[PDB]
Amino acid sequence: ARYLGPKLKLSRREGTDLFLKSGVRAIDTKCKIEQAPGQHGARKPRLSDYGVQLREKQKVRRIYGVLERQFRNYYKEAARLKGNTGENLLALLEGRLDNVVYRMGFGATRAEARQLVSHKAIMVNGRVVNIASYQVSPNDVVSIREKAKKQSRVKAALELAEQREKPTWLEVDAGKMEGTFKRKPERSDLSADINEHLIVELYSK
Amino acid sequence: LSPYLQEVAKRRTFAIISHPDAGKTTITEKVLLFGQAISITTSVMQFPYHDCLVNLLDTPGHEDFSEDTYRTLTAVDCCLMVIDAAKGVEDRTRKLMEVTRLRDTPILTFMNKLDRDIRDPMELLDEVENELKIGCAPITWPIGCGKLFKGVYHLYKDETYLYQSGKGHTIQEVRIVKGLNNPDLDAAVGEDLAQQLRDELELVKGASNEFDKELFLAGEITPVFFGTALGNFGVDHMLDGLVEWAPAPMPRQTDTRTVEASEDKFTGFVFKIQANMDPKHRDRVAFMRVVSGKYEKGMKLRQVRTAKDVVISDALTFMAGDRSHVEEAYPGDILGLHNHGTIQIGDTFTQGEMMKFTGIPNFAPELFRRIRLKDPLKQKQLLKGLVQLSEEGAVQVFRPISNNDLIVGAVGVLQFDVVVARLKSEYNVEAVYESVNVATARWVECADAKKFEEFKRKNESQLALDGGDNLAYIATSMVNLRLAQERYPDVQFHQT
Amino acid sequence: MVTIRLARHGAKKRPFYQVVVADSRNARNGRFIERVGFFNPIASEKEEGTRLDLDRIAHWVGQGATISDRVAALIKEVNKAA
Amino acid sequence: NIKSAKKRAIQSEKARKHNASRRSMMRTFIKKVYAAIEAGDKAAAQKAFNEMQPIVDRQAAKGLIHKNKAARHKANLTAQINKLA
RNA sequence: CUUGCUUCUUUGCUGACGAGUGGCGGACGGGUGAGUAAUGUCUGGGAAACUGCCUGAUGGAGGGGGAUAACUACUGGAAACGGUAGCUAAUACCGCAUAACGUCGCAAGACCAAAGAGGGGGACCUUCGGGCCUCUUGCCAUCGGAUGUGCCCAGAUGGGAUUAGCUAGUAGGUGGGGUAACGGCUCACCUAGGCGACGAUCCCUAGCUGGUCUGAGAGGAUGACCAGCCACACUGGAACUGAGACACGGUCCAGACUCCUACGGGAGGCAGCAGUGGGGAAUAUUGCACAAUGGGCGCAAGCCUGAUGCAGCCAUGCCGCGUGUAUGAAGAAGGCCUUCGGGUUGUAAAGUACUUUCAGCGGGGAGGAAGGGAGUAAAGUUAAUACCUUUGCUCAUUGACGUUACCCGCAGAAGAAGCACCGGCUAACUCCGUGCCAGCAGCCGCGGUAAUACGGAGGGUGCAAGCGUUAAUCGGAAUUACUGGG
Ligand SMILES: Nc1nc2c(ncn2[C@@H]2O[C@H](COP(=O)(O)OP(=O)(O)CP(=O)(O)O)[C@@H](O)[C@H]2O)c(=O)[nH]1
Repeated sequence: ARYLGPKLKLSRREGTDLFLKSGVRAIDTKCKIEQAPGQHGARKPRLSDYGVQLREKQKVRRIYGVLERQFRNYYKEAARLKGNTGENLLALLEGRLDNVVYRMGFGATRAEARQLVSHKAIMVNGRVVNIASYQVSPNDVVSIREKAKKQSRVKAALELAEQREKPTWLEVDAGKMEGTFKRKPERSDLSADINEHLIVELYSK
Repeated sequence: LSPYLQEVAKRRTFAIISHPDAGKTTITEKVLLFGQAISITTSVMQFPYHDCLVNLLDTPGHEDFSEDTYRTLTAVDCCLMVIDAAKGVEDRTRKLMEVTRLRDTPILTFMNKLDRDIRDPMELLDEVENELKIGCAPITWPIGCGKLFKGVYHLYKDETYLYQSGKGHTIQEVRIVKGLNNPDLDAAVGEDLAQQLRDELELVKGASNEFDKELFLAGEITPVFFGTALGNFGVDHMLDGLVEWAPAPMPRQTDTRTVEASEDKFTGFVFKIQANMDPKHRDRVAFMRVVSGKYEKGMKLRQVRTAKDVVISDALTFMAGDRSHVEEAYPGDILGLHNHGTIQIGDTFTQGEMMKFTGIPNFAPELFRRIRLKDPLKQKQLLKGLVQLSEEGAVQVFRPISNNDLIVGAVGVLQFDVVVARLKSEYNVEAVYESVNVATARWVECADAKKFEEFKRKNESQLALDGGDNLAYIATSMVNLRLAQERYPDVQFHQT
Repeated sequence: MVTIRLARHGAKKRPFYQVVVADSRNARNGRFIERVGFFNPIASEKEEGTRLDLDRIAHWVGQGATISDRVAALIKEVNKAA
Repeated sequence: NIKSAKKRAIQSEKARKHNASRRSMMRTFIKKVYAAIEAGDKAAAQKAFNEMQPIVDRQAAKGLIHKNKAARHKANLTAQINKLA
């Protein structure tokens, strides 16, 4: 299910920083970004329409860590909702529990947040959840149980939370590690760079 | 004085072992008469007998055969020997005594074929006591030589019986004369022949010993018995000796200690997987050692070597050879169960004692010719049904990698058993034989990890799957086995 | 003979009974006249545990429907003064 | 088939004479009245109808006749005997 | 002989209970779609009907008789399985009395039935068999309600015209018989009608439907699992019991196939659950229990249930989780390429610091459990504080799953990642080896000594406990055009 491989090769493959190597350290410049995705990375591709559709889809997926059948299920869930499909798809991607744990700063990277959810530490509404694909309902409160609270791995990785944008749609206590979920995020708030329209183009055919 | 142990004492074991062409089948068919109930099968007769219930267990008697009896003489406490006078003490009997001296079984012998010519009795007893180095104590001796054998004269019973001819079909009784020095017996038999018989009985009293009870258990002085198997006479006196001489069924050795016949945790492990006759099903067999513990109908056995709680409620009893209904019994009997490719030979059973016995005799056979699949449609009956026969002690099927030319394993010579067994409900391929040379002992070996992997790597075209997913190596010559020993396969060795 | 009885719907290790009026010769999950109410035995204390319309049940009592033991226990659960 | 519930077979054998024999004598009485229809004697027809009426009503009572067959017999036979008379 | 300690023959006198008579169920539950093109199914109406078990109302339930099994004595057969001669009971059978809004009839008139059992007891009466009083339950007759079933009509429900005539109980009518009931359903007579180009008769195929898949919709294939109906129970025919069968685990006869025989004759029908042979590419365990539901019987307790509730196997389909995370440049070793400068594999691996989902082990531990049994109290019932119904209340409790879901603790990254593709369609590049050969390929198409196509290596791409191929349906295909072509 999980990739567990070259998480920094994917950032060179898409060119943009996928935040898979976020970590305690800052922007690395230790892998020759944008100029070497692989062995023949010096070639300039033709980069057609289906090409940029597939690159955009795999970019959003390796940001969010969602497999293809699971993302197609998210697209099928977002297609039957109201409004428009592109906002609803990214809202369902943000509604994952491990993404909420990542936005709270409870872990440096996304795989660390998925491991923290999976190892019976993340608890929402007094009920412990192991599945990282937990659809977070609005008006919930997420925290860490007392038997797994602050064994230093949440601690220094919380300092990275002092360097992030700290978005509006969720609030962390940062004294007892008790987060608070709020209303759904607007499209003009989440990372301002990814394109949902190419994903709609790919899953429309 | 509980009746449980009192009928533990009423369960005894005599299988039968003998020479080829000795008369196992005739004497078992005639003991079927005595309770109101060549050679390719095994059969178990429980009995409807009056006094006790003493089981039988047949076996094919040859040198290429009888790998059954190397592991089912371990099952049986006692021993019946059948020796002909024309055959005498031969290499078959020496091999069977090499088997029976290892466990000290009580032995009662039965000289057969009293219709044909038989040598002098003292010469035969000296042949036994010389070529076996084991003494004996005779009780009777019949009349004269040739066809003149018409009587039996007991010593420790003092009973004189006569014989009538042509009684092989019906059960008939001959009248009884009590006295030993009766002149009317001399008139009915013949005076000079009876005087020669009395002189031979005096030579018995002057040149032999008496009977023992504590040394009978070890089997030092093994008693003999006389009579024919066809004349319906000589085996009728065997039953009293079967009642009076044979003890309780002995404890058997485990890895910890001997388990007695008064305990629990049923020790019924499988001895033979028999050459199965197939009406519609296999069931494979389960001949067992349930000497310890009285059965239950809804008992749940425990497979020790796989350590699983297996619910087995169906158990066949061998009443007069026919596989009878679902019946529980008294301990000291041999069952038959319903398995589907799960239980091999020697798989132990307890209710929690996770230990093993000291059995598992019979390893390896010469390599005969092949399977080449005449009428090549529906190969699956030999890809299953002979691999079904591969769990037996006689047949171990070898699968080479090239997916043709599958070797039938035989430890004996006569593979006509499998050829006749290829004409059953789930057996329809012929596979007529020829001459193909594959030499000897595909010596089975499965080494420890990280070291047999390179051994699979270097000569990957020189392996062969076995019955039970084994890979011995491949045996075409002795020089290849010398190269295999030179290759140094350090192994946690199990022979299989 | 008509009767009011449970139907045993739901998933494996997740029972969900259907109290229903049906003929006795029909199957459990078979043909029925009409359904009235339901019962969930694994329903812990929450917003809804058991719905049961007593008007149609009284109508079938007025017609001659034999009430089983579980349906009579549900009638004694839905008590007129409690 | 070997079954403990074979008793309903031979007991139905115990039925298939006796009840049917009653049906037998029933219909012969009916046929007797038809003889009167072939006779033309209205008094004998009335006597035969009065002879057959209580036994056919008893056979309608004992479950053999379903009280509409015997009603049909009484109906059309009464119609014949008062059309003749 | 420890004289009330133990041994022990009779004894239905009790609790109960093989076999037998009888009542009910066996027509439900379960399996398959062989047959069937309308005798079937669906949609919608209708009368000339039935309806045990459920229930409402109104009455009766009186008085007698004869057989029989089981049981005895003899006897036939190997068995299966009886026969002869006696005895006995019933809620089994059969008369007699008696009826009404019931049946027939225009009416007068005629006819039609049963069965009693179990619990408790005051007075009286006991030939001491018990009547008698009360309660519960069962029976008969009628009117009904509901349920299910039977019957009729219209429409709809595949192809073939290289199937154009079909029909003689055929079409209608009268009369008799028959069906719970209309009915050529069946017989006697009379006439020549009846169907049909808006497909009659014949052939092939097919269970039908709600539904499933696909499709924006209209449509197309399918209808396997869930559910309703129909048909079938090795093949065909036939009746009986029973309210309901012209009958899966009922009967007989005729035929095919296995088995026994003492050869006189019998037993059998897995298109039940399991399991086997054969077929085929292809499909499971000869498992646990009535713990819960439902069905059958019984007042009830209790009994059966291969339906069911589960357990085992199969990645067959869907879903989720993990196989680590953070840091870590000498940008190490090895592989590949090279313009031999260097790049790639590659934060990948090694090292360091944490963590352990799921597996292994050791302990707690719900819920699926309602009921039912014993005892007590109160209210009904009745002469009755006795019996019985109902409701609180006290006690002992009822789990195959189950070494349960779930929770806690131990240890160690420790046990857990593969499959296809890389010329275009369509996501991704080189090197080496042959050389229109070996070979690949869904289409266009490559390989003829510089192959981004074959094989191998490196790298990348895509999907993920699944990945490719094959087989089928729909869309794209407005290339069957009614929407929507000439
Ligand atoms: N007349 C006579 N013939 C006998 C007697 N015993 C055996 N036979 C004959 O000897 C032969 C032995 O036959 P069988 O019973 O099959 O021998 P077996 O001992 O079973 C053979 P194996 O040892 O291989 O199991 C037969 O031909 C049989 O008729 C006997 O007492 N009398």
